[PDB]
Formats: sequence, C-alpha cells, structure tokens
Amino acid sequence: KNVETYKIYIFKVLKQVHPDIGISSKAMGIMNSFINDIFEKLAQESSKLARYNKKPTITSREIQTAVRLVLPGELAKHAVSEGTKAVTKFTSS
Amino acid sequence: KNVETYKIYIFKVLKQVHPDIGISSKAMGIMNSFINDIFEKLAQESSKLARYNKKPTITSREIQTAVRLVLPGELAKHAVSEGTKAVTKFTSS
Amino acid sequence: PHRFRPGTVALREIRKYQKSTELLIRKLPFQRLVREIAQDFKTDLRFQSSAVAALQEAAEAYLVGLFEDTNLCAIHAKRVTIMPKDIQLARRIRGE
Amino acid sequence: PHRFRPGTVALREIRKYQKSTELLIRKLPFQRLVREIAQDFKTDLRFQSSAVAALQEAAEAYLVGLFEDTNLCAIHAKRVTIMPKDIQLARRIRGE
Amino acid sequence: LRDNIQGITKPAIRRLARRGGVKRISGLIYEETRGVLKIFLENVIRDAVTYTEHARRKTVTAMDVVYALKRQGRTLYGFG
Amino acid sequence: LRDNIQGITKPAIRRLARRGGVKRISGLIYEETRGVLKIFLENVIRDAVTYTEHARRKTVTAMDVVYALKRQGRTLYGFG
Amino acid sequence: PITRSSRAGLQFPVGRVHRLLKTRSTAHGRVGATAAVYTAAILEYLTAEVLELAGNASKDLKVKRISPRHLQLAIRGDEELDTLIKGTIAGGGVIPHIHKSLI
Amino acid sequence: PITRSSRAGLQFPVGRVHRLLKTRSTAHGRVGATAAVYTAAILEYLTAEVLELAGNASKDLKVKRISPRHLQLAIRGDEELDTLIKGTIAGGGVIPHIHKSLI
DNA sequence: CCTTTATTGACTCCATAATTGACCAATTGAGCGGCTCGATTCAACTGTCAATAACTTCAAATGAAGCAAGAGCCTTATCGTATTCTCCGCACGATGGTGCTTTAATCCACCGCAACTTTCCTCTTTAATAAAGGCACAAGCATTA
DNA sequence: TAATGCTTGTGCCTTTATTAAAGAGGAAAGTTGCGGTGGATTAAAGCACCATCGTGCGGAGAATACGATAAGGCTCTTGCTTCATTTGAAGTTATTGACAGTTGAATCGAGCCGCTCAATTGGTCAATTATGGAGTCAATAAAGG
Repeated sequence: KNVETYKIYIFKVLKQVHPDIGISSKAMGIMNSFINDIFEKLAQESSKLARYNKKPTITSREIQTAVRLVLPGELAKHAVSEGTKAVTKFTSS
Repeated sequence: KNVETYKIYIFKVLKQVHPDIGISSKAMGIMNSFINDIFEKLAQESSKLARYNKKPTITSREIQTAVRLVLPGELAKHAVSEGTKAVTKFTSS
Repeated sequence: PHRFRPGTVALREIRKYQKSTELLIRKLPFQRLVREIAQDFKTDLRFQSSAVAALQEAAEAYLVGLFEDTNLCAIHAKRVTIMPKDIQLARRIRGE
Repeated sequence: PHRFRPGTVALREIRKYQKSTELLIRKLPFQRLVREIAQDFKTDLRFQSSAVAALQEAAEAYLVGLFEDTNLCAIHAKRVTIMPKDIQLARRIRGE
Repeated sequence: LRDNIQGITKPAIRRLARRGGVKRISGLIYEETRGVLKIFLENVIRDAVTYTEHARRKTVTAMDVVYALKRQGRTLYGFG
Repeated sequence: LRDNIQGITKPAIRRLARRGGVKRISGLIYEETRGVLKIFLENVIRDAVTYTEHARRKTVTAMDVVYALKRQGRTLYGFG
Repeated sequence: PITRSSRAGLQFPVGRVHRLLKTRSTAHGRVGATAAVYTAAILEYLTAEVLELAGNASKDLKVKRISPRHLQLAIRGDEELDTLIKGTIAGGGVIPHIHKSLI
Repeated sequence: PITRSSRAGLQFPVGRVHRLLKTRSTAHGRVGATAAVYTAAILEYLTAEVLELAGNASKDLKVKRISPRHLQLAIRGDEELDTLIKGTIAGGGVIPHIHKSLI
C-alpha cells in the first residue's frame, strides 16, 4: 500500500529556501518524523484545549493557543504571525 | 451544575479495606485527582494502541496492554490479574 | 550564658520542617510576586485565591526538590555547605 | 622511541569521535546482548534488523549523554577522572 | 509592582532548604534561589495566562495553574 | 545466552566516553556502564515486546522500538 | 435492573467508566463493555492499594483519619507507587531523611 | 479546481492536514478549514526554519547536500530549536565541545 | 627558542552509490448541494475579587562574637595511559530453508442509537467527634567540665 | 562520668471545625430491539529472518614502564551560625463596591456527508552527480632539549 509522507512539500520548501542545496534520504526521513511529531503535539494540545473549554470544534484559535503553549518564545511568536498571515490570505481569497 | 467524582466509590473501597478509618476532604480530593490521572493515562495509551494497530474498537486487550505499559512491575501484574478476574466474573454472570 | 554549637540548631530545624506540612513562604509577599510576574504577560489580570495557593504549593515543592538535589551535589564535592555552583549543576543535569 | 604524554592521545580521540557520526559499539555483540535480554520477556523472539539498529542508536545516544553528565559531575568534584560515584550522582539527579 | 522578588525573605529560603535536608547555606544561595524561583514562576504563569486567555477570561483560576503545571511534568494534587 | 554483556568491550565504552568529552576513565566505570546499559535495554525492550505482543506478532519491528523509546521520553528520529 | 458493577463484582461504576471511555474515544471509536470492566477493576485495585498503605501509615501515627500527609508517606514508602505517582501532593511534606555526612 | 494550499499561499497540503486533524478528532469533534490552514502554516514555517539552518550548516562545510549531521548541527546550534526538538537524530553525533579543565 | 616526529587537513583523481528526473495508476482533494448544530451575541445577576481601615504581635533585619568548614598547598603512591605483540572473531560475501507476516474474502457478533423507566448519585442541612491549642510535665540531648 | 539548661515528646480539658448521616430530585444507567460495522477465521504468497561456511584482517586482550592524578593531612582565615533587640509589616477581622464569570435563548455562520471528476501524489526505473576511498604532500602541534 501507499505510505503518505511530507517529502514532496519538504522538498518544495527546501527549493524555496536553498535552491542549490539538496537533501539526503536519511535527512528527509528525519525531517518527516520531526514534522509528524510537531503535528501530533499540536493535535494533542488542540484536543486538550477543546475538552477543557467544552467546545467540540477545533478552530484557528485552538491552533494558535496550542502553538503558544508548545512552541518556545520567539519561535512561537513568528509561527503565530505566519499562521495568522496564512489564514488572512486564505479568507481573503 | 453537578460535578461528577469518585468520592462515593473511594469511600466504599476504604470501608472495605479499613472499616474504622476515615478520610479527610483534602485527601479524598487528592485520591480523586490521582484516579483521574490514572484513567487519563490508561485512555491515552489505549487510544494510541488502537491507532497503531488500525483497530477502532477498544477492548479488554487494549486495556491490558495499556496497564502493562503504564503500571510498573508487580503492580502491573496484580492489576492485570484483578482485571482478568473482574472480566471473567462479568462474563460468567 | 548558653550557646548551641553551630550545626545543632540547624539539625533541629531540619528535623522540625521535614515533619511539618505547612507552607514556608509568607502568603502576601508570594502573592505580590506572582502578580508582578503575571503583569508582564497580560495587564489587569485577576487571580483566584486557589490559583495563588496552588502556585505557592508547586513553587515550594519544586524548591525543596531542587535543594535536595543541591545537597546531593554538595555532598558529592565533599562539602556540607550548598553553593550556587551546586544549584547550577543540579539544574544542568535536570535539563533546566 | 617516541611516546605521547598521557592525556594527549585521549584528547585526540575526544576530538576524533566527537566529529564522527558512526556507531561505537560492535553490531554483532550488541545484537547478541539484545537477544539475550529480550529472551527474558518472551521465548522465541525474532528481531527485525532495523529494530536492532534503532536500539543501538538509542543506547549509544543515551550512553553519550550520561557520560557528558558524568563528566560534569567529575569536574564539579575537582577531578578529570570519571568515577562510578559520578554516574550514580548523575542518574540520581536525572531521576533514574 | 517592583522589587517584589525580595519579598521571598532569607528566613523563608533557609526554611525551604531546611525542609530539603540542607545543613549549611552560602550567602549567594539566596539570590540564586530567587532567580530560579522567578524563572519557574515565569514559565508556570506564562502557561497559565495562555490557558486563561484561551478561555476569554481576565481571572486566572486554579484550573489554569493545574493545567500549566501538568504541561511541564509538575502535576499537582489537591486543587482539582 | 550468557555473559553477552561482556560483548560491550572496554574499547567500546572508552570510545563512547571519548565522544562524550571524557578525558580520563576509571577502572570500574566499565562495569558500571554495562549495568546501566543493561537496565536501559531492559526497559526499552520490555516496552517494545509489550507492543509486539499486542500486535499478535513474534518479530519485533522498528516501529515497536520507536514507540517504546517515545513512551520513555527518548524519541528517536531516522527509523520512521 | 442489576448494575454492571455488581455483575463484575466491583465497587467502581462500570457504566460511568464506559461513558467516559466513549466520550474519550477518537474518530468513530467504539468501546466494549469488557474494556470498561477492566478499567474499573484496575482503578479500584489501585485505590485499594493506596488506601491500604495510607491506612497503615495513619495507624502507625495513632490517628483514625487519612490526611494528605499519610498519602504522601504511603506513596513515598512504596517503590512501585512512588514510580507510578510522580505528582505533587499538597500538604504532604517530605519524608524525614538526613544524610549521614551532615550529622 | 483551486487547491486550498494555493488559496492560503502555502506549500504544505491544507486538505491532507485537515483530513489528519479530522481523523485525530475525538467523540464527534469538528475541524474548521482555518484550523487546517493554521496547522499547515506552522508546519511549513518550522520546516523552512530547520531547512534554512541546515543549509547554512551544510554550506559552512562546503557540501551541497543536507545530512543528519547537518540537521543535528543546525538544531543544537539554535536555542529555540534545541528546546523544541528534544528527539535523538540518528547519525547526528554530538557538537564538538571539550571542557576547559580537561585541556 | 629549536628540531624532529606523529597527526591531520587539503589536494587530486577515480569508483560508486545515491539522489534526481520522468511515467503510469490510484487515490483523495475539490466542487456543489442539503442540513443540522454549535459558536457568537446579548443580558441579567450573583459570586468574589480588590481596596480600605484598624489592631496586634510575631517574624524579619541587624549586629556582635566566634567557631569550624572550605580552600590552598605539599607529598606520595597507585593506577590509568600509551605502546607493542599476538590472536581471534566480526564483518563481508554467498547460500538455502522456512516461518511468519501481510493481504484478501467471509461471516458472525457485538456495539451504537433511541426511548422509557427507575433508582442512584449529588447539593443542602444538621448533628457529632477527632484533633489542634493550650498548658503543664518528663526525659533524652547537648555542653562544658 | 555528670549536672544542668533545653528542647521535644507526652498527658489532659476545650472546643471547634471538620466529618458522618439523611432528603429530594434530577441525571444517568439499565433494558429491549435492530442495523451494520468490525474483529475473528482461514488460506496463500513472498520475503525476510536465521543458520551455515569460508576467510582474513582489523580490532580486542594482555603485559610493560611510568608519570601524574587523587587522596590524605595540616593550616588558617573568613564566612556562616547562633543569640538578642528592635521594628515594621504580614495576618486577622469587618466592610463595601463593582467587575467579571456564568448561565440561558436566538440565531446565523459553518462544518459534515454524498457522489463524481480529475489532478495531484506515490511507486518504479534509468542515470548523473556529489561523496567517499586511497595516496601523497604540507601545515600544526607535541615532546625532549
């Protein structure tokens, strides 16, 4: 069966950041595992937030709060800014 | 609104173990919090096991595996024995 | 008059405070410190009494555990006096 | 002939092995040890090769981190030699 | 509010060390302990205020503190 | 199988300590390290075998080891 | 109407545990009755263990009520319970212990 | 048929992230589209940060490919990424550091 | 400072293996519609949080005297280190045998949903008894002799 | 040893405050019935996992000479403990006023569910480029002089 991964999108991001630098297969697998871990942490935090506030729907507010709780400091600030920009662009389209 | 707890059942267990010894309100709240933490850990482990094996149903096997993973050593062994005995009695009745 | 040799009264307080379960830090200064720290994250914050009580319990438990680790580190260095280097080593090994 | 003073070759290997990423423990003895340990939990266990590779990577990473903490403890006690008491102290502070 | 960290007096730190089994205490230990306590409170209060802000509240409850402590592996019993 | 813990030779432990920045190594450090490694492997392998037994399998996979490591706060990257 | 707890010979509520497990399931998950019976059995067993140790600790102090101090003493006095229960107990204090080198 | 990722100006798949969030929801949970957009945005931002640091580390060593060693160097050289990524990187080694007293 | 020697980076070239780019399928995301439900808004109101004032008395601040613990130094002896030699078993390559894992089709079994009942658990209220306070006492301890 | 101040363990009355016992009623568990999904069963293919064989060389084991590190002891001096006095601020109690949390109703915004199309993504194959291997040279450091 087909195993879904993030390799294509990680490669697109790498080409955006470093057009002439490639990535090995081991490093790509490590990056995929890291992305999976971050997504799992965000999903767990969002589910906990939804349970605490008795709100069954997970929205961008839950994701923002989970990012603030999980990511540290300036990294969390920049991630929140990027997410807000992406949501605004998505809604404006 | 009514807040559901385990105080009545903790009191029954205490009267079974120590008939002449009571429990304070703070100690009872601590016991309730401890039981809530254990139940949360067992539920999280069972959900993870169900996700790993692509099995949407949580049965006594998942709970047994979660008890073996979470509880340490002889405590896990005795807890598994008690759970098996309870399940056998439930099925035979 | 009468004087106790150094280390005897200290042992008496070690025995006394280990047997008790009370809070060691005064409530009002800790509450003021908590409000001062919280005002950096959000202005015009209010605190429930139970929130400050839980914060004090957690803070004192953490400090007692850290002092136990610090005493372990000090005894490791063949000393009875705890030093800031002992706290730094304990926190470094703990991952803080 | 020619002899290096003690501590020079040791520093050379510290520089060499920190720059590398290879595995330090031999594969076959580690596999045999893993099988011997696992046979205490379930009789007639088979091991996928990637499982043993992951076990070796995790074990060596844990050992390297523990040795770093042990070196911190040894330096704290004004020594350059790591001792079993240093490992015990580091594991106690880590909560192991 | 300012300089409230000095409200954690030297006798209080000495009592905390005594409960921890410490027999002798250095002079700089008090300032070191104040700094460490300030860092710990900063972390816990930051998480608690995040939880409070998510709930659209201005009052920090004991539940927020308990959740913040649980997030950092410092679970507390006796407050819910 | 017996005396397989001795397969972790003294040169291997010395190399592991060298990677860890250790300059001088005592003589009992080798036995202490063997004991610590045996304890660590016991924990990880116990969790991995529990995961394998849940899946009704006889072969321990890399996924079981990865999950066992993640359970103990020792997450490993590079094996899935 | 005979309760499931009495059918399983338990004091903890099998029905409430089943409802909590159902509300804690993810993405169309299903919970069997035997799972709830098992969960209630382990919860009651752990409660009985902790309460027995706490009652023994209370009896050693010649008191007839359990307090957070007794729970702390019981949990820290048992290696398995100390490993399992890592949380902080409010009003529990610490176990009296002074190192040999400080005496 | 315009993809939601292109609408949000992202490279990560908004639809796949939404599907994963839906499968991770518990007990009749619901996931909004903006939640998936937000999650994809943070995932892509973290990927870009890690890949930029790893590419800089690779360029410092005069190579044109990213390896686990470069990922380890990039992660352990950044305080925020070191705090966030506590996992073990296979084939990453350790950062070269020798204490002053051992020289 | 010097000189000789061991170590390692660098430069070169060649093998090679590991990544990149192209092609078919298959799979799931997007589109559009319908429908129900849950998140937002508004408002009342009550719970409690912050601010105030007065009193008290207990713990904190400060200083004096002094002791003993930590740090520095000197010595020694033993124990880890660097080097050399022998050997031994790990690693690589090739092979075969089989068992066990994964997938696919079937079927039954058991769990979710719905509505009703009934009964069990959970605030509210009132009594009661166990324990902290207060006060006096006894004794194990510490201290100097 | 030993007296003697001294702190802590220990006994008895208070009382009080903190827990045990009861009532309504409402919330939820049990019961019955049914549909449909999911877990247990069975068979089959393939590959991966283990056991065997040869070899051969690099790494491990062991012994040797030895230097330098760790531990022990002695000194001293300064930093921390203990005690006593004054004070100033935390704790208690009584009061109040308003802010904010919580609950309840309407409702509109939005996410789920079905089904189809089709465009993106994944597995496989050929190769070309970056990386490593092997070898020699030069720059760097180390150790005795």
